[PDB]
Amino acid sequence: SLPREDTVYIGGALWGPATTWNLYAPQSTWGTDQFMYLPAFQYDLGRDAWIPVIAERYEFVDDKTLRIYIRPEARWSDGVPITADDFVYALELTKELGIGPGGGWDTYIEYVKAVDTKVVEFKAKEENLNYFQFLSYSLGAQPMPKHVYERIRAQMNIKDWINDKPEEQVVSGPYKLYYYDPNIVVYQRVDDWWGKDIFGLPRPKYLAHVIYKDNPSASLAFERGDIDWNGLFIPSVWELWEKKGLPVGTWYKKEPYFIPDGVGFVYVNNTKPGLSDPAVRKAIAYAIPYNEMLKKAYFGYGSQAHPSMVIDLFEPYKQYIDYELAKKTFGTEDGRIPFDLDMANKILDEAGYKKGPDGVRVGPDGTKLGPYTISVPYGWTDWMMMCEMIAKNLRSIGIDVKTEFPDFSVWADRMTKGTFDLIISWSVGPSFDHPFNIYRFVLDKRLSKPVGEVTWAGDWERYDNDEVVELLDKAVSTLDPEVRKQAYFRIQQIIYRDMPSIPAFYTAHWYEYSTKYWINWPSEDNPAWFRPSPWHADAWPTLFIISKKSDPQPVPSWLGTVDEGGIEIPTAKIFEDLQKAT
Ligand SMILES: OC[C@H]1O[C@@H](O[C@H]2[C@H](O)[C@@H](O)[C@H](O[C@H]3[C@H](O)[C@@H](O)[C@H](O[C@H]4[C@H](O)[C@@H](O)[C@H](O[C@H]5[C@H](O)[C@@H](O)[C@H](O)O[C@@H]5CO)O[C@@H]4CO)O[C@@H]3CO)O[C@@H]2CO)[C@H](O)[C@@H](O)[C@@H]1O
Repeated sequence: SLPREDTVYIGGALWGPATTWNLYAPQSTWGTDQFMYLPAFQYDLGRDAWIPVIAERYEFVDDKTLRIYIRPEARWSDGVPITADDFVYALELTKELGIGPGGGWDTYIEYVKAVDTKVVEFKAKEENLNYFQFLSYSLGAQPMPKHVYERIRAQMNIKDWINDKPEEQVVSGPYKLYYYDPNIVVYQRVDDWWGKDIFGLPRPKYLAHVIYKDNPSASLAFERGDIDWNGLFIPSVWELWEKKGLPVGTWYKKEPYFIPDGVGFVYVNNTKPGLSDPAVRKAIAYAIPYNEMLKKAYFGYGSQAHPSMVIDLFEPYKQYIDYELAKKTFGTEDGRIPFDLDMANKILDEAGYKKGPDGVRVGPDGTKLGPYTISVPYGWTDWMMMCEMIAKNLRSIGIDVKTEFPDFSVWADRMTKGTFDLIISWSVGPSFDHPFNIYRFVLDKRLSKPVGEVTWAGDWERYDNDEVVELLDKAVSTLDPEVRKQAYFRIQQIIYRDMPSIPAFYTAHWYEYSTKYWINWPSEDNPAWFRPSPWHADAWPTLFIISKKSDPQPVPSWLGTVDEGGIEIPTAKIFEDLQKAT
């Protein structure tokens, strides 16, 4: 049905059935955030700069008051101008519903206000001034169509709205839904997209994602040429081009093949009996076979995470790690947690957990350490294998854990609602505000929700610590890096004490491409965009960079900093402007 040469087929981004195209619903479908609803500015991790997208510029009124100027051209796909009211609406709705884009904004932002039709004003909250969050929530603000949502709300509960009618869909991005069924989701380019003159059009007319059940089936499709843009775990991926002579590639031609995405955690639900004990969580950390599982299950595609949660793959981040503390605590050369069952057993012994007749430990208050599950989505074979290795080792120390692999949608439900025991899941990655971003996402009770209520905003494990809140509130009250560092250092002490959840490995930014129909994919040799994975929040520029093999097009002129000839604003410039405005 779809013209092959005008379609990008995608793998590894959509797992389980389509759900909704509504960012205020408990679940939405891959492609909704990525391609349908764009931000004011798009952060460019690769260049540490910001693309003015829906916004054309900003101006600091003072260091705590930021105006964002919406492009005159920015217009919803139904013809209605994108206006400041749309920005206010999106954030106020998220606050009202307790779910939706920009969760947590009202903690660090005093107000968002429409000061003119095309001018939004954001004011930082002074009591707990945080310059990083001020910038994140403002520059990265996503508008949502007020005139559409107020309509839906008169008809039904917004949380129940599916938004699955292609003709009726109102979007700010260059794609909208075209067709879906239990086996596929397809998006079609919006040819009269508001951004067509400033950004050009993305090259593919259709984005199609067949819903594969597992990694092997998606891999089989990729090998035969039926997937152009892949975000999959693939065993021995180099064999695809080395041995099988396929026209496929990755970011790196050599080991490790993938750039890093962020931090993969073993999340441990703090609300569960047994798992609520810091001692038990610490024992679990020592029982994970880091090296062996990353070699065998993960094919060396990523390495062990530092327990500080800081991504030490990047030199500039190391200054934020208290290495002496980590080394002292864990007894290793760099402060990484060793795989040490003797230690895991000792920790449990000293916390008064004694093995019963069935070999499962029982605490002093009579709490048995099990039964528990460790769970990841069905078909995610690398994580599944990890889970088996972890579960076996936990069983050996007297924590009764068995693996369970439900459909993605069910897994996500249990994760977001905090009804899981153990899971492997993602967190956040490198960014201008790292590692504040990861402490905020993983440790901040303010982003969590009660057990039974969905949160995608953070703290799935329902960790609850008020000192961490205080530290986050003061960490960026000034831009002095020492203030930041000292807060991070104390947070690290708290992490090692409480083991709220376990940073385990640096997740791979899964990204493979076929050059059969589509060329000029980003890579080490063509590093045009540093977040090209099809599931990544920030993937969209990839679609403007590639072109048809039979109709090659030039590099987008807007990529690059202003000084280089593009339109991107370096982060340093934004901070300069902020400081100027004091
Ligand atoms: O290796 C195992 C397995 O991987 C399958 O590829 C996985 C990959 O491993 C995961 O890392 C990748 O995780 C990304 C998710 O796909 C994506 O949905 C999640 O998008 C974030 C987004 O970054 C964030 O901005 C969005 O914040 C909003 C919150 O949702 C709201 O709660 C809050 O209120 O408002 C903000 C908006 O301001 O949240 C979403 C959801 O977390 O980003 C993840 C990390 O990049 O997922 C891939 C699967 O799709 C691979 O396919 C298998 O082959 C392999 O076995």
